[PDB]
Amino acid sequence: PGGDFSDPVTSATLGIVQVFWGLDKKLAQRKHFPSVNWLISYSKYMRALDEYYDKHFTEFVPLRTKAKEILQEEEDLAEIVQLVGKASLAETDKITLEVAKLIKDDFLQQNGYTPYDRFCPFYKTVGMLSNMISFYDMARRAVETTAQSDNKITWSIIREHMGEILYKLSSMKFKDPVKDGEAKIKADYAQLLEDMQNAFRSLE
Amino acid sequence: PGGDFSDPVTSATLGIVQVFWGLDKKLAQRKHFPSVNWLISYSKYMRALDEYYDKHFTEFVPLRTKAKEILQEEEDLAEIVQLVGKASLAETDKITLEVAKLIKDDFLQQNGYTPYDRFCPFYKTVGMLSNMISFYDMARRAVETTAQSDNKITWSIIREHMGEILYKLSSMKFKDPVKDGEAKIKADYAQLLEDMQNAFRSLE
Amino acid sequence: KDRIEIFPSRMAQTIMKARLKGAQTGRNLLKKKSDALTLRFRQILKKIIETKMLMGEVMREAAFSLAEAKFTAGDFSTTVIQNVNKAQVKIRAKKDNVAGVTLPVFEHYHEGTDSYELTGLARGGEQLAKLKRNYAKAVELLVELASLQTSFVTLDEAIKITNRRVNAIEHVIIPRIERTLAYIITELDEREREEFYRLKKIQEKKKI
Amino acid sequence: RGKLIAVIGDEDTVTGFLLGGIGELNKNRHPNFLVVEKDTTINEIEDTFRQFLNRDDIGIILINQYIAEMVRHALDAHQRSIPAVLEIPSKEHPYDAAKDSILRRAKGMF
Repeated sequence: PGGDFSDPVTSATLGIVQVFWGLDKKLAQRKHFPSVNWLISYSKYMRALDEYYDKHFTEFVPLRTKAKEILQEEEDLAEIVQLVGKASLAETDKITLEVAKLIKDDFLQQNGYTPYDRFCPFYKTVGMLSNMISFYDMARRAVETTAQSDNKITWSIIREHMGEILYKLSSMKFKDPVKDGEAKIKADYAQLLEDMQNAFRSLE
Repeated sequence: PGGDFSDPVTSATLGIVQVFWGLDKKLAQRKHFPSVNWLISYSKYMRALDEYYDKHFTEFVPLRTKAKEILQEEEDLAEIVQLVGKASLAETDKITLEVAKLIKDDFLQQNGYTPYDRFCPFYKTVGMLSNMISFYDMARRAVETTAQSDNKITWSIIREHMGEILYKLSSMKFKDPVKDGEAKIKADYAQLLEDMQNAFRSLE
Repeated sequence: KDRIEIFPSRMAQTIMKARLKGAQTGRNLLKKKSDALTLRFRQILKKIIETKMLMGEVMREAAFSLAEAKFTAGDFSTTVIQNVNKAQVKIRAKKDNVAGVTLPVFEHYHEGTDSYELTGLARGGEQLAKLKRNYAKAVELLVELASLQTSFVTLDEAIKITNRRVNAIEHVIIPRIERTLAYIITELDEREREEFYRLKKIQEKKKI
Repeated sequence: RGKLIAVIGDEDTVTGFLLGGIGELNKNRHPNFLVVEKDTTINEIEDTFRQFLNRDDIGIILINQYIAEMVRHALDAHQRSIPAVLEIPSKEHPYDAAKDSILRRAKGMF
């Protein structure tokens, strides 16, 4: 009654269930469908399913762990950027904040009525997460190498370098898998990874 | 319940007990035992015991009152300096802060598991307190006289010339009555007072 | 975010009221520092324009003194420009604790190696000496202006950071604490009323 | 003590301030000032200004008003208090408060 999760019924419910999906009214004010909080939710069943997810994929655990780490570090940095005013930022900090913004706007958001995300199977999820995590890794490695030696790469530089690739990355979600073939989208995302690799080689 | 005054029982017993001995939770976390607040506590037996301590000692009352004043001024300056990062610590503020910090460290905490701390009589307490008020008085007098006249004396020259006096003053705490008689320890207190006098004369 | 995370209770009411009082005292103390800083800013800018006008006219004094030194001597320019070995004027950097923040300043130094002597330029040493005096006075006033200008430039960012801190304090934390206290008072009321009603129902049941 | 005022000026102002005592040859045997004549380029002047800025042993600099105008963007690209930079007028360019980087920092204070 009112979102207060300390009310008696939710308190009795949280002790018995195994998976819990806390939801946030602020996100729903943003129309951030689905308005899940992704920070107080949890699920005790991960350990029992890691075996399955390895017997089919074997390439998900790093993705999940890095996603949790980046989101957690963004949340920690939220206070520091709120008070400071977005000035006292090392380049890695800006990188993680902005990649967190991209993942939140892209992977986390999803419309529940438009034909192209009425449904989304697992493989596309894996593809998108792999794309975004790989981009994070390459961006930070390039910035580290250019930071230690000389000409520290600012985030504005990579932004102006590959804004088009960022735009393609975000617009990845327009697929409607029902019509298009799975391998077609897999090759599409491989092509975007090729684009990112080419850009990072040219900057290299 | 909860370590505060909210409960009716603690309120009621507080309202009829003559002497309250409030114990700090934070000082209990600091392990400077005994963990007495020294600020939320009181006792309605000062005035009666004034007559007693005049008839026998003639010295305890002003020393004790000054001890409270200096400790409290340290508390207030602590409440002030939190924001400016101690940048605005003037010379007199520095003397007060250091004097009360010494009072905290050497003469407001005992080790019940050692021979030199399991019990301090009245006269021993009075001697140590007299010595504290003594060096405070002389230091304040010196700095004031020199600031008014010429060649202001700051705490740096004070630490430089009389490090031995201050070390001896901290080491009064270890004048073990268990292994030494009253005569030795009292003569030690008097001789350290005279050493402080001589050193201040030298720095004058 | 909008509510400091704690379980409501009476003790909690005490701690939150204390934290609000601490924030208020911090805000007032910051306001006092901002007052001092803007006073320093205003007093620095008070007569920088005046002293700069004095600078301009004194420079013009030295300028037409040079114009008259172009008369008796002649082509001294290259003779002087070649004779360059050591300086007789130096910067002795000092400090100026204008406020809680310290800003560096400067001092005019006569190092000691005297100004050189050119007695051969067709025997015009007097004009050169008065020109020396003119430019010496000018350089004194200029080092004063440099000290002032350094203090101004640093004190600007000092004021900016102080103002940002007080603003962030007055427009973030205080409303948050106040809303938390409102919620706490409401919860305490709820909890007491539940007990009131249930006690009433016991009372009524006991009538039978 | 250790820091020396440096002058970037035309010939007359340079002679004037060498005459007032300002002037040294360091261990590297170079002048701590620059001469400005009619025939100079803004680019090498800017590189020499950067030579001044980066060198630690200056503190305060003294540049004419039109000479400081000639290098205005590069002059204002620097914002640090310890390398103080001060503007002065000249014989044909009296002092102008409307043209000054620091007084431009004091925006709206007129």
